[PDB]
Amino acid sequence: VEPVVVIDGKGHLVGRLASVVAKQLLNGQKIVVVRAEELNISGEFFRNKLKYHDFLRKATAFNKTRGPFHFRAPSRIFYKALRGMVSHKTARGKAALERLKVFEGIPPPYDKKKRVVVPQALRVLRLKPGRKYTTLGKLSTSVGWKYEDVVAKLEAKRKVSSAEYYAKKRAFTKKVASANATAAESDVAKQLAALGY
Amino acid sequence: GIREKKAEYFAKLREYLEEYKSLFVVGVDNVSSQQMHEVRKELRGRAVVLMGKNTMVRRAIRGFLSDLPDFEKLLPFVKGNVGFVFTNEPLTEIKNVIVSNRVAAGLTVVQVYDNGQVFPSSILDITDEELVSHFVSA
Amino acid sequence: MAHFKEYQVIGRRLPTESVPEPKLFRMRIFASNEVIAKSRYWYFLQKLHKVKKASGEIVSINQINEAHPTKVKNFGVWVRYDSRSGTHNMYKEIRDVSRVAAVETLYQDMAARHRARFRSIHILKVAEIEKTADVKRQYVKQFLTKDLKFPLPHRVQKSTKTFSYKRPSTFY
Amino acid sequence: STDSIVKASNWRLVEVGRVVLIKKGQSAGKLAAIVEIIDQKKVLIDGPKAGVPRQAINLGQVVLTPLTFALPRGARTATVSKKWAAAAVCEKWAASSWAKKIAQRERRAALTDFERFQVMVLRKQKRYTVKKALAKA
Amino acid sequence: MKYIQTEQQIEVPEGVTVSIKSRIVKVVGPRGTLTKNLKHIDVTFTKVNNQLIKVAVHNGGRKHVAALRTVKSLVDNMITGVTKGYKYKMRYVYAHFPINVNIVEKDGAKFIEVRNFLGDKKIRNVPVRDGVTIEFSTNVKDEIVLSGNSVEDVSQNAADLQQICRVRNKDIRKFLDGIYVSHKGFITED
Amino acid sequence: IIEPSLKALASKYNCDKSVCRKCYARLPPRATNCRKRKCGHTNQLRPKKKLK
RNA sequence: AGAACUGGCGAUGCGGGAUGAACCGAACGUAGAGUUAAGGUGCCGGAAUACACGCUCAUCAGACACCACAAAAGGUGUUAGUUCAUCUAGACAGCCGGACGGUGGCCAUGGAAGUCGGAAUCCGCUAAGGAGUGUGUAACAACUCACCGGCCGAAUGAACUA
RNA sequence: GCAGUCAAGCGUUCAUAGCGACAUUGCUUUUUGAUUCUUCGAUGUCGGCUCUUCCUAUCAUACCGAAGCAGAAUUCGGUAA
Repeated sequence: VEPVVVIDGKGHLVGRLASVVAKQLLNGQKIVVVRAEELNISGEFFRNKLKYHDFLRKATAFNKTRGPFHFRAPSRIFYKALRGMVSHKTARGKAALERLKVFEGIPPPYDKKKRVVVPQALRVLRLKPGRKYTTLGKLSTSVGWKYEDVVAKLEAKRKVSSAEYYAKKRAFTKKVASANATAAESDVAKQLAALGY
Repeated sequence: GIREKKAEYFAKLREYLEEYKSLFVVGVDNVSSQQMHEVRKELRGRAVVLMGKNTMVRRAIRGFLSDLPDFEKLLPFVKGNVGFVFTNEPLTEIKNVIVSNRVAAGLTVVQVYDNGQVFPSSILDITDEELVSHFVSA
Repeated sequence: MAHFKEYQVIGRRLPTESVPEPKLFRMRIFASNEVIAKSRYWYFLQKLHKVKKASGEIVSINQINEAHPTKVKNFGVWVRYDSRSGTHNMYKEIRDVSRVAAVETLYQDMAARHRARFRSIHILKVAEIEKTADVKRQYVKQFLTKDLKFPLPHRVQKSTKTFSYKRPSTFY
Repeated sequence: STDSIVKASNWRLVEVGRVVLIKKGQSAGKLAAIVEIIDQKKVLIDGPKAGVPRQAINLGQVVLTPLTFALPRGARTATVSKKWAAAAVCEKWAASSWAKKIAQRERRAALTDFERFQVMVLRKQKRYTVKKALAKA
Repeated sequence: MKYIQTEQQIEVPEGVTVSIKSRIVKVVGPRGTLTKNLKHIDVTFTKVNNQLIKVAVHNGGRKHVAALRTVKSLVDNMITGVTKGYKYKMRYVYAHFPINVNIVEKDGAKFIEVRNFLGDKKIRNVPVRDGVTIEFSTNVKDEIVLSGNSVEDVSQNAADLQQICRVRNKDIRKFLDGIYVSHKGFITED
Repeated sequence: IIEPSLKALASKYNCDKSVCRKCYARLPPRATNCRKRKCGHTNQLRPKKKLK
């Protein structure tokens, strides 16, 4: 229904997301993701950490460099969690991934554009109150990542550039809600009410 | 046994509800053991006081509806640390020795019950000047 | 193991010249179909008397409608059943509207709290009570209070589509 | 100030006399009202003025309303429509914005192309007012 | 059995205020203020009046229930803190080596200091947090006291001082040296 | 030199305790189960040996 | 390793069990269409992030037969149940009122009035009382229990099981 | 080979600090066997030397708990390769 879909991971889960992401990419629906650093995962920080550690050691015994690349950036966590939900040695699986890009936060050419949410994959709906979850940015840096401060820094920048835009827009609509109601009570409008408008 | 002991209490209750034509429901709140005991020796003349569980009291008085039907109105006054001073002497005498003498204020008289009649204890202390205004003005 | 029905089932040992007019036996049985209600009849009649499927006959097989299927009712259930290590009995209660769903709820409970299946479980007795305060559990008494109220928070909007355009709410 | 402060999420409660809204089944979009409560999620409702039968259901397909009226418990269906229209609750529900959108999207469905191209050009003849309106101001 | 509803009641005394929004508690009184976070519980409050508050949970488990009782204590603690203050008394001990104790500032850091614990060379350092105040005793011997409104920081900084003066490589049953809590009370009610 | 009051004050923190036969933790003297998982919140406990 | 009945592999593909000679299903000319099996429906992957009742949080979760493993004995982790007991004649638990007199019961002494310690366990009014379960003074004064009674009003423990 | 359970009993008094009879449940494949499925038109069938890695049922080092631990010395145990 759209050419491109920007998706915020904030409040999301990695598993439930990438599934509904994967089957969209193989159908051509171009995706792109933001605020990957702020994903959530069930279980406490410790289990979601150790499970990385058990994977962290798993390595080609005789030459570590051709073994499992253990990326730590939350981007390439969600990526891997996506790739593993794909037959990714075929070309179908490859073009599926040029259809996708994942970022931390929200770079310029995507920040002034809408981004969305996936109700199937929400902590706040899918996951019960009273269970421990785990942010990813706490973890990626706990296993090699660096730039948690940078994103929190570069993020707070735009959010100021955002709030400008919002309240600049907010009053601009209350302007509309005024100059429209003078026409709301018009015979033109009374017809539209007769037709569902 | 234990319930028979609750029953042992009920006996003296009914014993004095009937053995005495009157009973002064007196407030045993704040009455010390030396104060309740000194209530006896002065009451050893006529009155006998009987203490227990108010729940046992009402549950005792709740069982005397076949005969002694007028005892139904003792239950609303079985409240707080209050108890009956079963007695047969005139009103002002036991009323004064209960409330005035050997009082640490301290027990008052919650209610004076006799022959299905209820008194607020206020006019009971009327010594004089009440009948003169009624007999003269009438 | 379905949406159940309560059947009344009557059978007797097969008559002969020896005993015309045998002694019928009624049972209030729970299942999906009248077929099974004949089966478990013989399953129990065995245990109680010297008979079988073959020396016996059904005299009648009827479904029971519920007498008052909107009257919410506190149902008390004596029960027997079996475990991995032996046989057990119970008395357990539900507040619900029919004897039927009161059991359709039961087997699911038993199949999660003690891991029993229809084959292991026997039902013994099912009773409405005339007066409150005859109850013995608490999660039932939780609902018998005057002027009772309570909320249902964390309303969730199971979406039709996949995507959205709003971090939703749950105020309800 | 000396007065303490608490904000409490005003939630829709469950109770007798609570009106509901059914979402699935033969009663999609209909209204009903509880007579009794069973468990955390099961109930005894009725929709006589609407024609929904006294029954039971989960609270899953049912969404609660901001509306409510006074009602004795367990009161059979005759009492319901009585206490119901005694309060005139559909109209309250009708005056609600909630109901008004349902009737909107429905009319949007039942439309016809000539009505759509009627709508379309109408908005424009409307909308031209708004510009020369919403430029001076 | 999934308790449908359980509640606990809190009292707020006079001259006191309390302000809740998004389960972010503030608590203000004569000592000053107290602020708190409790987003890690999914529970409800209610102001029935400026003099009493209810906390309750609707249709919750058992481990979601106990958290109703504890939250009663915290605001009961914070209330009592900013009103009565909190006060935690210690007592040095030594059978041979007299402990030295001081308070020192590195850029106002207000570090507690310790020396001669069993005559050791090592100097120890415990910081003094905010909201806590210190007083050595004079009417009585070696009864340093800490006090404040935040029982958390206090009993923490207390126990921070207890575990730091712990024995190594010995039988503590004999070597009872250290810095132990004796009594803990308020600033008010004597 | 060192007095029983401070001693008993020390006993509450250093001796008046209890221990598990397995989890070997220094536990409250009134406790009934161990506060450790690896042993399994067991109930085999003892009092710490009062010195001499 | 060796026997019995029957069925299969060898001699036989096919769908599934990821893989797998014997398991489940089913046996086959070449094609098309329809329905089903056994198995399954988050993605890999075709199919319901379908509905519904419940249990589970694991600092080492578990996740379907043949099958690629686990036991003893334990757990105030959690749920359900059983058996026994206290309590509306008012219990528990929490709070509250007396904690009296013969009476500071007898020895121990600078002083020990129910509480360092040695020896008796009795009596009155009693709803009740231990000749006291315990705090504090140099010793009184000044309290909480035993026991009993005013408060809400009905829950609470013990051993068991799965 | 290795680790558990129970507790008669030692451990001056005490079953369990350390010990642990009478029994009992199990693990590992570094012992030896058992069987012979591969391989007899083919696996170069002891040991040492050099060299890397891996496990833990840890011998030392780091942090800790308990003791029939006064200190020193030791013993039991825990995390940990």
